[PDB]
Amino acid sequence: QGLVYCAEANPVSFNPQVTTTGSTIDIIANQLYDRLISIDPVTAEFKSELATDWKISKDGKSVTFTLRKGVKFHTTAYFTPTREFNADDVIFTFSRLFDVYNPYHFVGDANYPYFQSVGIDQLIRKIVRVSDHQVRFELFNAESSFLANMATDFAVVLSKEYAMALKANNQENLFDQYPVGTGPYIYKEYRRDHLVRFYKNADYWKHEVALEQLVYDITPNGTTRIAKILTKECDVTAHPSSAQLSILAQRDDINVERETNLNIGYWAFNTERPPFDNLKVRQALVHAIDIEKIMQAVYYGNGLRARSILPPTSWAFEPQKNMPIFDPQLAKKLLTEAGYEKGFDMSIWAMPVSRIYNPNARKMAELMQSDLRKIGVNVNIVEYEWNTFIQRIGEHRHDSVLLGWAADTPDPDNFFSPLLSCTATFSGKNPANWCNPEFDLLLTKALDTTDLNLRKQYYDAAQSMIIEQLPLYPIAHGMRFQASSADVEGITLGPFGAISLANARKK
Repeated sequence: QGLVYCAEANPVSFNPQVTTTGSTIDIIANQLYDRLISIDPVTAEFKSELATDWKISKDGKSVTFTLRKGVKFHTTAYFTPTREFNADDVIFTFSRLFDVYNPYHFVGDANYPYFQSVGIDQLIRKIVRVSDHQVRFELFNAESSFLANMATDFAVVLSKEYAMALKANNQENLFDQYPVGTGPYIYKEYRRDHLVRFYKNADYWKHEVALEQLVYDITPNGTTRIAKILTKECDVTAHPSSAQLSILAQRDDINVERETNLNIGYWAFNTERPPFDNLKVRQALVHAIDIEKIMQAVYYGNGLRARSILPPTSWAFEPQKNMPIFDPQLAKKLLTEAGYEKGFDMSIWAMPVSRIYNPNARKMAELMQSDLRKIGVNVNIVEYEWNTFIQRIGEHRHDSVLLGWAADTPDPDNFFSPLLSCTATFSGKNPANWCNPEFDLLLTKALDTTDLNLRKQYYDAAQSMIIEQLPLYPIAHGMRFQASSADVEGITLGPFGAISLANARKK
């Protein structure tokens, strides 16, 4: 039998390297590929995947991975391996990111957003081929977040043989669209905006794959995904719409999982755009927002009010004594003295699809529209297709935007470096358009040591600065929901990272 997964958006690629969008990763990462290592969701220990062992040198500048033997790349319609996975694949996959000499470095858009955001460039010097199944990464500096970053869904292992084959034909452009991985499922078919079809990898190293067929039904409209699970057109529904959770909860033949998760939903300001470059203005706007009405109207009481950018389950979490309080008269008192008495107009960009950190950006933007009108700020709401939306936010076309982050790892740097750093900004991934080298220095020092007490000192200072400067305003942390037919089991959500159907089965 097969499984049909109702997906909230079209995948932007079949290579996880080129995106930080969860919608795409949820489709491709755990299904077609494996990483070197992963992070246990419960102990947070690193777990062997395609790497069997890993070692960090005394100085933190050399990391040796021992690699699994006997791992086969996919046989697909367009590729058949002549050898198994080895060190050459690791060196190719990862040198593609930092080595301008890698023939694939500039393929596609030449963007590797997660990696550029956390500064691969100033990190990886080379990867030595110590043997057929062992490599050693040489870093320019120690970074205590390094393995965490190597365990993200973006850090999958690719096929060098496939890549070198396509190159021979000058068909490099095909590499990222027609994927070859080592994962539990293999690429079969893709109808743009309509569907993706995968089939079971009979030669999968890790386990005997249960499902024969996996189809993703690309259905951006939230209520339609609900409708499709009800009619059993879909077996699993991504990001179920809050308004319909109660409907699903009553159905005997449907399960809805509800898990805690490291995420943040925020209101980001384009800090390079007047009047939003003015801290007093940013402060004025935040005080106008009825956060407690959002906690109910939007989050349906399922969310946790934000006390810092970090969710309270982050080990570095520290509640900020200076979080703004909802006070509309104070907001007015601040705009004038900014000194926007007649106030001004602004846009709030709102996500078109439900995310863990924000199940209804539209509803949230409408609530804020009402709130701000009252101090005299005239909000217009902007919304586009999810992937288009991300792109135009990366081009900083907005005044402000409702966005957030679903953590890829339980390493706190993951809430900072990929979001608010200068490198993040230069990669078009910082919704606040905020380059603050002073802030970044805190991040670097936190990465200069593995001592957790020291890291948290810097992370403490970082959380405080974000509240002081308000490049963005932490709003809430959501619960991670997923609906599925009671016929399904083995599906993994987790407190971080992308969805996995690696162990899914029916009946």
